[PDB]
Amino acid sequence: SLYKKAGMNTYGWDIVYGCSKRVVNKHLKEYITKNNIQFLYSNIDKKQEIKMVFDNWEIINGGSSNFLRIKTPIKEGYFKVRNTTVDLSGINPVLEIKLDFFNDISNPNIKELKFNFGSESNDDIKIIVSDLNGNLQEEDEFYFNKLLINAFIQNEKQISYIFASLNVTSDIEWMNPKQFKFVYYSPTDGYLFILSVVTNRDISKLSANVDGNILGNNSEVGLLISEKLFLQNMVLSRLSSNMGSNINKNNFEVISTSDTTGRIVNNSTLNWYGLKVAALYYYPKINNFSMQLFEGNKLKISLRGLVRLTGLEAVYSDFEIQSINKFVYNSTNKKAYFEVDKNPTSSYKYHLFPGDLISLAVLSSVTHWSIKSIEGALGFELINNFVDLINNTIKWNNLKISQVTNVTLNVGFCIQGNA
Repeated sequence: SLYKKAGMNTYGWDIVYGCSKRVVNKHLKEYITKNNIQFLYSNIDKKQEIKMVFDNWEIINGGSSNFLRIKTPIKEGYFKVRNTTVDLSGINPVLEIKLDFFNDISNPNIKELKFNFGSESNDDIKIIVSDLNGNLQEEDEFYFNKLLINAFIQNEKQISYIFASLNVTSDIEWMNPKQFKFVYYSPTDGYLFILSVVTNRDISKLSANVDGNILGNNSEVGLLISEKLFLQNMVLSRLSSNMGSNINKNNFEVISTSDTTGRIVNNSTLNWYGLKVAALYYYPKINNFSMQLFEGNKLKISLRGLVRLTGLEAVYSDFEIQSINKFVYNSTNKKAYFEVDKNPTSSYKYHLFPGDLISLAVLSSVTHWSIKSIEGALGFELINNFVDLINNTIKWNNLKISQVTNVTLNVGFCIQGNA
């Protein structure tokens, strides 16, 4: 449990999803251009008006927490106050606008991450800089700031850009999010993250800490699954794939060591398949089995068992095996698997009548074959459904991806792809 922080970290969350702002900006720009967004606001009693036709909206770094920082360059427009009109062509404001997850009234099972403009009684829109180009000053700046907010709030219905769609239900049930937060992150580009938990546990004490390495190797899209979810949903149903028909998922379980970590144990005797040694078949039994993450990217497997001589069951061996099995993702054939240990360790104890050399020779062979059989069977393949995983819950701009680029095990399990 000491090595919990030494690899990739979900920081107490279950599944973390990320997208590059470079990717989002592409779609946001298309959205602003295609819809020819203009904001008007008028107040005849107070003799004020404003018109803004936007060049673009562009996300930039520096956004705090659950705000995006954005530039909203105005290509043309004006405001008018005390019989004075001010030209807004070439004015380049920097705002911060809150994102929130919104309900869809005809579908409880999809949430959408969108801009939240709030109201005059909150700060869901903040003015960072009135004009990055330095053209507004004094009274002009003061009135512009007021009228900009007026115009944004009044024209809130015009902006429905979907940053991400979130599926409450899905084909991959173990991913279904119960609670979720948005966080913007600035790497040493910029990253938009959604942090999720898949149960109703208390999140009020979790921070908005996120591991920027989720979008490492210049990845466009990524996700990080907790150690515990990886063990439960990717390892538990595959570790016994080479152990024969009598050893299956139901013989094992995950022991939790925190909300986000755990290890795997057997819950019953593991009845190995029959092994033919000379003329007879022999049936090893594994009584204790443990499996935990080791050095972030390996499984350390410790087990104890015995094997009795068929037809002479009084004669038997105890054995113990310790195997270290490294995760590999082959980027060519798309297989994700745990390698067989090339240098496993073992020990054994024979139980034989003193001086019985015949039984010794038989037991020696049976014990060796049993240990080698088990050692060779401890490596196994994951099901590669990684494109489906990255498309299951969060679709950034409601778009699916097609290409996974990297798959890493480092405490958490990280799938990265192209947008």
